[PDB]
Amino acid sequence: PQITLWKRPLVTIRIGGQLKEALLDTGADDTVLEEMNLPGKWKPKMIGGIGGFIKVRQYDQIPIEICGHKAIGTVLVGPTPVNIIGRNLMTQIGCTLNF
Amino acid sequence: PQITLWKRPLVTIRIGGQLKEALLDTGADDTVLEEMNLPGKWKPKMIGGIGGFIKVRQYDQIPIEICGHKAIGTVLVGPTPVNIIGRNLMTQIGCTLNF
Ligand SMILES: CC(C)CN(C[C@@H](O)[C@H](Cc1ccccc1)NC(=O)O[C@H]1CO[C@H]2OCC[C@H]21)S(=O)(=O)c1ccc(N)cc1
Repeated sequence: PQITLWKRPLVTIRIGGQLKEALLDTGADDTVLEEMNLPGKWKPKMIGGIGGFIKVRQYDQIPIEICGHKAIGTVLVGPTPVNIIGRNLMTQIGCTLNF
Repeated sequence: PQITLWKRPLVTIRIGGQLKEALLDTGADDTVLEEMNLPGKWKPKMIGGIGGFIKVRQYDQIPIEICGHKAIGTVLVGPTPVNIIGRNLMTQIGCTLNF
């Protein structure tokens, strides 16, 4: 689809058979989701945002379906103000900015 | 143009005598620029992201040129680590997300 920006670009995602709302975030290198359980091994990591650094759990090769478009990649789980889909996954689903 | 998300979507913006590199950021409601001493009335605000909040100065009706495209609107100014072009000005230069 084409998504305009007068409203937040919130989309429904599917991850582990759960439906969640996430923000398509072109300013985010990484995908960061609110606290949730994901299976498999994870690595402790730290990332920085506008307000400082947080601790996250890094899960690799996680499938997420974003508006029915399939991605498989790295998901960070931790204290984010909102679920955000970053460039790592937006690139996989073919997302570009256009003006 | 079409801006790839393989890399951070940095573009050149102008605000007065200053040329800056700024992210086209769909996850940012409002434009926030690195510390600079703009003229005019402003109001204090706190904006929040990953890591917590920063204090900013909200200036209204500030003209900014984004890759040659004219915009005018709210510009938040404060100790952000990166210059961010938010939705408020992206809409004005015709910017959509597409996949
Ligand atoms: C988290 C969002 C809901 C809001 N953020 C915009 C976001 O695009 C920032 C924009 C951003 C970018 C770099 C540094 C600080 C903020 N990105 C960000 O935190 O991404 C993190 C996840 O991937 C990593 O890559 C970049 C930092 C990490 S925000 O910067 O906090 C923000 C909040 C409010 C406004 N008005 C403007 C910006």
